[PDB]
Amino acid sequence: MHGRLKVKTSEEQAEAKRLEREQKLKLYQSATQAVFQKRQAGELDESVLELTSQILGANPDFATLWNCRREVLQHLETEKSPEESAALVKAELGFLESCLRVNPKSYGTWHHRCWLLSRLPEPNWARELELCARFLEADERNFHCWDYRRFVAAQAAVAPAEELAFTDSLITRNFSNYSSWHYRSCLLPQLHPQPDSGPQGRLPENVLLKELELVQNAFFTDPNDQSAWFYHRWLLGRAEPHDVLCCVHVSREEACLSVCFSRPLTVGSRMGTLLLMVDEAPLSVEWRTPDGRNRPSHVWLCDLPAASLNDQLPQHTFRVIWTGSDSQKECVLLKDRPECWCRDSATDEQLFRCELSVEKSTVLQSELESCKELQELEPENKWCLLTIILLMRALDPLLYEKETLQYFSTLKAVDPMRAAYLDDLRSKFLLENSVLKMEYADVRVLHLAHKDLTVLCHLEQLLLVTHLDLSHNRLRALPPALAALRCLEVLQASDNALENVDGVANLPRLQELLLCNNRLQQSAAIQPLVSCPRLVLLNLQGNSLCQEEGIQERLAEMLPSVSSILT
Amino acid sequence: TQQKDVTIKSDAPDTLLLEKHADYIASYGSKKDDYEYCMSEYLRMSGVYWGLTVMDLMGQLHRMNKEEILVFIKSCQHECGGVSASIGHDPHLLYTLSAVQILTLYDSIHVINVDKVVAYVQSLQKEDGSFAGDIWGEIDTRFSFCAVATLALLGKLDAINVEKAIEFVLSCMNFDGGFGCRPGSESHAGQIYCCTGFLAITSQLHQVNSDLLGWWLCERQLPSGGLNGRPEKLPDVCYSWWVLASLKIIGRLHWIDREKLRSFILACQDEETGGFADRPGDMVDPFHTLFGIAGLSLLGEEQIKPVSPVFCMPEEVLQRVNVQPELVS
Ligand SMILES: [Zn+2]
Repeated sequence: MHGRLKVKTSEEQAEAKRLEREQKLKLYQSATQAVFQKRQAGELDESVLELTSQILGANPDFATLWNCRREVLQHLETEKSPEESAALVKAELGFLESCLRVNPKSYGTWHHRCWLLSRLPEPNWARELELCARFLEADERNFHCWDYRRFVAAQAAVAPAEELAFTDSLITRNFSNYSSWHYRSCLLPQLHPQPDSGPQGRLPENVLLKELELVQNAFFTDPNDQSAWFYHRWLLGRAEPHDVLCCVHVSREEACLSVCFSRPLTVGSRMGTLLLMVDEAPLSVEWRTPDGRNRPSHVWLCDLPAASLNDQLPQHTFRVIWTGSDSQKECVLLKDRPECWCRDSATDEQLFRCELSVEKSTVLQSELESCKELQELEPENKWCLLTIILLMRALDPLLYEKETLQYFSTLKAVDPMRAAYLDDLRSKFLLENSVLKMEYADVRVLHLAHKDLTVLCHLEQLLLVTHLDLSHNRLRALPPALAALRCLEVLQASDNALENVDGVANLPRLQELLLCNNRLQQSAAIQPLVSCPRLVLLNLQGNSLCQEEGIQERLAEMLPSVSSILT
Repeated sequence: TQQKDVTIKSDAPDTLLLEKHADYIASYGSKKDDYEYCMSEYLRMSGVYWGLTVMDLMGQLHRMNKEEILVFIKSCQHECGGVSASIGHDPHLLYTLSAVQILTLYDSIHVINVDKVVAYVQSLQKEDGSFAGDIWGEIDTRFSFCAVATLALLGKLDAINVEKAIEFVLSCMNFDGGFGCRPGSESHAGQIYCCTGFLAITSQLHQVNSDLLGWWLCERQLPSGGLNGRPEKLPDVCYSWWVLASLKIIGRLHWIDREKLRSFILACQDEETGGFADRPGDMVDPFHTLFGIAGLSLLGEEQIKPVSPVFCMPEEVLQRVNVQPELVS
């Protein structure tokens, strides 16, 4: 299976068959047979141990033989003196470690060793912690011994700051190692962190500064090492609220309240539903997804009765409570307003960029100054170049937007196998910038023309957008997540590579759909627009579905309600 | 090759050698009367699943001996309902799922007692939602997967506590977006396959951070074009399958260089003999032959039948039984 060089066993080794050591396989099979016969006869004695130790000593993954040793050993505990059983156990431990040397990643062998140790009144844990240290110096990437360490630590109690203790004493003349950063990524959050609400970092700023500087000395001392960089990416990024309804919106005309959550959720499932309080008095409503299917969704809505919007008071007030977390969205809809809402900015409500204190800005910005310097030593180091990008982002998306773009182009030339990931990641960040540009200017128009977008992201943050320019990019589909765009009236998506337009379905206010110069092949890809209640201007010019029939009449029957269909 | 970091591709096989692979598997059990055939008897039921599945992906299932396989399988069910790798060995969920996958291929499920299989699967579920591999207790998310896969193919996903099951798998999600075998274990490709497969079967893919996990998975591509199973390991055809399947499942298959990975996998073929090995120039076996074939199929190779990234079985087999989990997009 692994690592077996194809050398001398091929039809060209001028040593034909001679495929023996079946002397070993006969021995093997007889021994096997003989164990199986003992066991059904109920002979649970040291004879089974001897014969299985022969077979497991050469193949420690014959799991059924571990079951057999367990049945014997269990049996013997109630027949052997305490000191006879203590020698059997010692002998078992050494026999296990020998079997681990045959295969250091044998699942049945390790579990056999957990079974035995968890049933000792008083184990020697130093024996066990030393075996881990041994199998890790022979292979530092053996994660089985890191799990076995967590087993020792939980069995012996070992409290969680003493275990981080351990990892510290490993940041120095130790090494790198996905397995120790992984462990701290579990230990810290257990040991310190208190996600209170407002400010949104991964680690108590207090520890997140220093755990940055930590992994700094690690990626500076060996840039060409990756665990440090991977762990550092996590450190930069966001804790997730969850206690986030992030938008609520009402339209008088649609008589509909729409909500967008931070993550796709099912309303009315295990731990949450939405309650509605309208004029500070309760309203029983049926929540749904735009498509009426009720799958997990960022965007949910409900119908409102005329009494929630009528002119019986000059105002209505609509408080939405999601009961999973107990986070709250009230919007207030005034006498003659067509709409009202309450939304989370990208800007203030830390939608995707961590807000920085002076102290934090100074360390990230100093590690800005550092990754460049390094870049001049190691210009093809792809990890440094991504982390420069990621470091601009935490830091100030807006201003280093030009640099960001040049860094992406360099990293793409340096790491061409991820070119598709990097375009998608650059698209995401440009759409984030645009949301800041839209919100900064307080409008509802999003302009993402000529940005070389290859994918759309964050669409649930666009619930109030009324005009979207996506023209001149490299999009291949308008995805179903576009269903969050509940106010969208005008979508300019001409001059892209679109071949699928399914997420335009169920858009309630979309009047104008410009799809000029795209890759809509067979009409038919137009079928979903049937569900667009307001569409009035469909421009399909420049697609090859236009050379179809007399096309301007199939589409009329497909889309009888669409007043102007340009092919 | 082999370096710490990767392999070098030595101008060798750049063509798909389908006839050779099919002769390899067909005559695999007939090479002799010794070898690892004896010493791999502890996984036999899985080895039969690998050889059947690859043969069928390749349109050549009829070259294999259905009847005897059917006799073999029935003889490995134990009275508790779980099946063993082979005759006289102990039942285990691993070999339970293999047996069920083979009988799905042959539309011959009721060769074995199906309510029994169910109750075997139900008995392994723990309080917290996890699944042990067998009565001796090892907990692994790979068995969460095997449990929900096995029941999906039987139409009885309802028989276990699906909510708690889901909750245990999600409690094994790590800081890199991947999953380990139990809470706090490290991410690696086999483990991410089991979990994303699980979350696919149970309709929970919206819980996965596709962008973060998909990034981690696309970073498994080495300059040779092979994938490894985690940072700093050599490329391998089996980790490459696990990573590719996980990427398709989470909607991120375009994040990999498809042509380089194609090349790498093609380089793992043994021109003489047929079969694929873990890496170029190594010894071939059926497990790597299945994943070399399934990966190529997932990369677009039209000669090969389309394979599911959840089940590792011909998609037309699963369509037929109506079992097609919805993937991300
Ligand atoms: Zn492999």
